[PDB]
Amino acid sequence: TAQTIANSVVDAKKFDYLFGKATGNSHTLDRTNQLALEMKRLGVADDINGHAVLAEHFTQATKDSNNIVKKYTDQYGSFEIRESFFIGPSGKATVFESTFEVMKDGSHRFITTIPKNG
Amino acid sequence: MFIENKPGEIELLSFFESEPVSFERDNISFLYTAKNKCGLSVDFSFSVVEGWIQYTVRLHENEILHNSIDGVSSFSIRNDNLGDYIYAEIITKELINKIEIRIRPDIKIKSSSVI
Repeated sequence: TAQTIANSVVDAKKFDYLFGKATGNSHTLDRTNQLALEMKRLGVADDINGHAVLAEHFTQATKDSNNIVKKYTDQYGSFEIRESFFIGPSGKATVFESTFEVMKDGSHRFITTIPKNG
Repeated sequence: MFIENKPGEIELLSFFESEPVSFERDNISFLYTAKNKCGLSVDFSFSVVEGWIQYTVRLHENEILHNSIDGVSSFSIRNDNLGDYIYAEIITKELINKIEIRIRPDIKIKSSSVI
Protein backbone atom coordinates (compact mmCIF):
# COMPACT_ATOMS: atom_id res chain seq x y z
CA THR A 1 0.00 0.00 0.00
CA ALA A 2 2.33 2.74 1.25
CA GLN A 3 4.27 2.01 -1.95
CA THR A 4 1.11 2.54 -4.04
CA ILE A 5 1.24 6.07 -2.65
CA ALA A 6 4.98 6.18 -3.44
CA ASN A 7 4.48 5.26 -7.12
CA SER A 8 1.55 7.67 -7.47
CA VAL A 9 1.36 11.11 -9.04
CA VAL A 10 0.38 12.68 -5.69
CA ASP A 11 3.42 13.86 -3.75
CA ALA A 12 3.36 13.37 0.01
CA LYS A 13 3.29 17.16 0.41
CA LYS A 14 0.10 17.32 -1.67
CA PHE A 15 -1.84 15.16 0.77
CA ASP A 16 -1.90 18.02 3.25
CA TYR A 17 -3.61 20.07 0.54
CA LEU A 18 -6.07 17.30 -0.30
CA PHE A 19 -7.29 17.01 3.30
CA GLY A 20 -7.53 20.74 3.93
CA LYS A 21 -4.27 21.19 5.82
CA ALA A 22 -2.20 23.23 3.31
CA THR A 23 -2.41 26.54 5.12
CA GLY A 24 -2.10 29.53 2.79
CA ASN A 25 0.80 31.90 2.14
CA SER A 26 2.06 34.18 -0.65
CA HIS A 27 2.46 31.21 -3.05
CA THR A 28 -0.38 29.00 -1.73
CA LEU A 29 -4.07 29.81 -2.06
CA ASP A 30 -5.85 28.70 1.09
CA ARG A 31 -8.50 26.10 0.18
CA THR A 32 -8.34 24.25 3.48
CA ASN A 33 -12.04 24.57 4.32
CA GLN A 34 -13.29 23.64 0.86
CA LEU A 35 -11.14 20.53 0.51
CA ALA A 36 -11.69 19.31 4.08
CA LEU A 37 -15.49 19.65 3.67
CA GLU A 38 -15.45 17.85 0.34
CA MET A 39 -13.37 14.91 1.61
CA LYS A 40 -15.82 14.47 4.45
CA ARG A 41 -18.73 14.72 2.01
CA LEU A 42 -17.23 12.02 -0.23
CA GLY A 43 -16.37 9.85 2.77
CA VAL A 44 -12.60 10.07 2.25
CA ALA A 45 -10.96 9.97 5.66
CA ASP A 46 -7.50 11.30 6.48
CA ASP A 47 -6.25 7.76 7.04
CA ILE A 48 -4.21 5.23 5.07
CA ASN A 49 -7.28 4.02 3.14
CA GLY A 50 -8.19 7.62 2.36
CA HIS A 51 -4.72 8.35 0.98
CA ALA A 52 -4.64 5.18 -1.13
CA VAL A 53 -8.08 5.91 -2.61
CA LEU A 54 -7.04 9.39 -3.72
CA ALA A 55 -3.56 8.29 -4.82
CA GLU A 56 -4.99 5.60 -7.06
CA HIS A 57 -7.64 7.91 -8.52
CA PHE A 58 -5.33 10.80 -9.44
CA THR A 59 -2.74 8.40 -10.78
CA GLN A 60 -5.39 6.69 -12.89
CA ALA A 61 -6.66 10.06 -14.09
CA THR A 62 -3.37 10.56 -15.93
CA LYS A 63 -3.63 7.22 -17.77
CA ASP A 64 -6.58 8.27 -20.00
CA SER A 65 -5.66 10.82 -22.68
CA ASN A 66 -9.31 11.66 -23.44
CA ASN A 67 -9.96 13.55 -20.20
CA ILE A 68 -7.57 16.48 -20.91
CA VAL A 69 -9.63 19.66 -21.17
CA LYS A 70 -6.94 22.37 -21.23
CA LYS A 71 -3.19 22.53 -21.94
CA TYR A 72 -0.70 25.32 -21.27
CA THR A 73 3.01 25.77 -22.03
CA ASP A 74 5.40 28.54 -21.07
CA GLN A 75 9.15 28.90 -20.59
CA TYR A 76 8.93 26.84 -17.40
CA GLY A 77 7.17 23.72 -18.70
CA SER A 78 4.02 22.00 -19.89
CA PHE A 79 0.83 21.73 -17.85
CA GLU A 80 -2.60 20.22 -18.35
CA ILE A 81 -6.04 20.14 -16.75
CA ARG A 82 -7.94 16.84 -16.51
CA GLU A 83 -11.53 16.03 -15.56
CA SER A 84 -12.18 12.87 -13.58
CA PHE A 85 -15.27 11.31 -12.02
CA PHE A 86 -15.09 10.15 -8.42
CA ILE A 87 -17.69 8.54 -6.16
CA GLY A 88 -16.55 8.11 -2.56
CA PRO A 89 -17.31 5.62 0.22
CA SER A 90 -20.24 7.80 1.33
CA GLY A 91 -21.80 7.37 -2.13
CA LYS A 92 -21.62 11.11 -2.91
CA ALA A 93 -19.89 12.03 -6.13
CA THR A 94 -17.90 14.80 -7.70
CA VAL A 95 -15.82 15.60 -10.76
CA PHE A 96 -12.24 16.50 -9.93
CA GLU A 97 -10.67 19.19 -12.13
CA SER A 98 -6.98 18.43 -11.57
CA THR A 99 -3.90 20.26 -12.82
CA PHE A 100 -0.67 18.43 -13.65
CA GLU A 101 2.76 19.32 -14.98
CA VAL A 102 3.90 17.04 -17.80
CA MET A 103 7.49 16.36 -16.76
CA LYS A 104 10.40 16.00 -19.14
CA ASP A 105 10.74 12.29 -18.32
CA GLY A 106 7.07 11.98 -19.30
CA SER A 107 5.62 11.36 -15.84
CA HIS A 108 2.81 13.42 -14.40
CA ARG A 109 3.09 15.63 -11.31
CA PHE A 110 -0.12 16.43 -9.43
CA ILE A 111 -0.27 20.18 -8.65
CA THR A 112 -3.83 20.86 -7.41
CA THR A 113 -7.45 19.86 -7.89
CA ILE A 114 -10.90 21.35 -7.39
CA PRO A 115 -14.08 19.30 -6.82
CA LYS A 116 -17.01 20.38 -8.98
CA ASN A 117 -20.19 18.79 -7.65
CA GLY A 118 -22.99 20.14 -9.87
CA MET B 1 -7.27 27.13 -14.48
CA PHE B 2 -4.48 28.97 -16.29
CA ILE B 3 -3.91 32.71 -16.31
CA GLU B 4 -3.42 33.00 -20.06
CA ASN B 5 -3.48 36.82 -20.30
CA LYS B 6 -1.20 38.57 -17.84
CA PRO B 7 1.00 41.66 -17.99
CA GLY B 8 4.44 40.92 -19.36
CA GLU B 9 7.30 40.61 -16.92
CA ILE B 10 8.52 44.05 -18.00
CA GLU B 11 5.09 45.64 -17.53
CA LEU B 12 4.98 44.30 -13.95
CA LEU B 13 8.55 45.50 -13.42
CA SER B 14 7.47 49.05 -14.29
CA PHE B 15 4.31 48.82 -12.20
CA PHE B 16 6.04 47.59 -9.03
CA GLU B 17 9.42 49.24 -9.70
CA SER B 18 10.92 45.94 -8.52
CA GLU B 19 11.43 42.39 -9.68
CA PRO B 20 9.37 39.73 -7.87
CA VAL B 21 10.44 39.05 -4.32
CA SER B 22 10.08 35.31 -4.93
CA PHE B 23 9.12 32.72 -7.50
CA GLU B 24 7.57 29.31 -6.83
CA ARG B 25 8.34 26.79 -9.56
CA ASP B 26 5.72 24.26 -8.37
CA ASN B 27 2.79 26.42 -9.49
CA ILE B 28 4.51 29.23 -11.49
CA SER B 29 3.59 31.81 -8.84
CA PHE B 30 5.09 35.25 -8.20
CA LEU B 31 5.07 37.57 -5.20
CA TYR B 32 5.45 41.34 -5.58
CA THR B 33 5.64 43.96 -2.78
CA ALA B 34 5.14 47.70 -2.68
CA LYS B 35 5.36 50.25 0.16
CA ASN B 36 4.46 53.86 0.72
CA LYS B 37 6.46 56.05 3.10
CA CYS B 38 3.90 55.80 5.97
CA GLY B 39 4.18 52.11 6.98
CA LEU B 40 1.56 50.84 4.51
CA SER B 41 2.58 47.91 2.31
CA VAL B 42 0.89 45.55 -0.13
CA ASP B 43 1.79 41.98 -1.22
CA PHE B 44 0.42 40.99 -4.62
CA SER B 45 0.75 37.41 -5.83
CA PHE B 46 -0.69 35.16 -8.48
CA SER B 47 -0.23 31.63 -9.82
CA VAL B 48 -0.22 31.21 -13.60
CA VAL B 49 -0.94 27.48 -13.48
CA GLU B 50 -3.52 27.44 -10.67
CA GLY B 51 -5.36 30.61 -11.75
CA TRP B 52 -5.54 32.80 -8.63
CA ILE B 53 -4.60 36.25 -7.35
CA GLN B 54 -3.91 37.18 -3.70
CA TYR B 55 -3.16 40.45 -1.97
CA THR B 56 -2.40 41.30 1.66
CA VAL B 57 -2.21 44.84 3.05
CA ARG B 58 -0.02 45.55 6.07
CA LEU B 59 0.05 48.64 8.26
CA HIS B 60 3.29 48.63 10.25
CA GLU B 61 3.79 44.98 9.24
CA ASN B 62 0.43 44.06 10.81
CA GLU B 63 -1.93 42.44 8.32
CA ILE B 64 -5.12 44.48 7.91
CA LEU B 65 -6.58 43.25 4.60
CA HIS B 66 -6.23 39.92 2.83
CA ASN B 67 -8.14 38.95 -0.27
CA SER B 68 -7.93 35.83 -2.41
CA ILE B 69 -9.56 35.39 -5.82
CA ASP B 70 -9.90 31.94 -7.42
CA GLY B 71 -10.66 31.36 -11.09
CA VAL B 72 -8.58 34.12 -12.69
CA SER B 73 -7.85 33.50 -16.37
CA SER B 74 -6.52 37.01 -17.03
CA PHE B 75 -5.52 40.24 -15.38
CA SER B 76 -4.20 43.47 -16.83
CA ILE B 77 -2.48 46.78 -16.02
CA ARG B 78 -4.63 49.77 -16.98
CA ASN B 79 -4.35 53.52 -16.85
CA ASP B 80 -6.71 56.40 -16.23
CA ASN B 81 -6.03 60.02 -15.27
CA LEU B 82 -5.29 58.97 -11.65
CA GLY B 83 -2.50 56.57 -12.65
CA ASP B 84 -1.94 52.88 -13.27
CA TYR B 85 -3.83 50.04 -11.64
CA ILE B 86 -3.98 46.26 -11.79
CA TYR B 87 -7.42 45.19 -13.06
CA ALA B 88 -9.03 41.74 -12.75
CA GLU B 89 -12.57 40.66 -13.61
CA ILE B 90 -14.27 37.29 -12.99
CA ILE B 91 -17.55 36.80 -14.84
CA THR B 92 -19.99 34.00 -14.07
CA LYS B 93 -23.65 33.55 -14.96
CA GLU B 94 -24.90 34.97 -11.68
CA LEU B 95 -21.95 37.04 -10.40
CA ILE B 96 -19.40 39.62 -11.58
CA ASN B 97 -16.33 40.24 -9.39
CA LYS B 98 -13.86 43.11 -10.01
CA ILE B 99 -10.65 44.21 -8.33
CA GLU B 100 -8.58 47.31 -8.88
CA ILE B 101 -5.22 47.79 -7.21
CA ARG B 102 -3.27 51.05 -7.23
CA ILE B 103 0.08 51.59 -5.55
CA ARG B 104 1.07 54.95 -7.08
CA PRO B 105 0.51 57.69 -6.21
CA ASP B 106 -1.19 55.93 -3.27
CA ILE B 107 -1.95 52.36 -2.23
CA LYS B 108 -5.66 51.98 -2.98
CA ILE B 109 -7.79 48.87 -3.53
CA LYS B 110 -11.33 48.84 -4.97
CA SER B 111 -13.34 45.60 -5.25
CA SER B 112 -16.91 44.57 -5.91
CA SER B 113 -19.22 41.63 -6.36
CA VAL B 114 -22.51 42.05 -8.28
CA ILE B 115 -25.33 39.65 -9.08
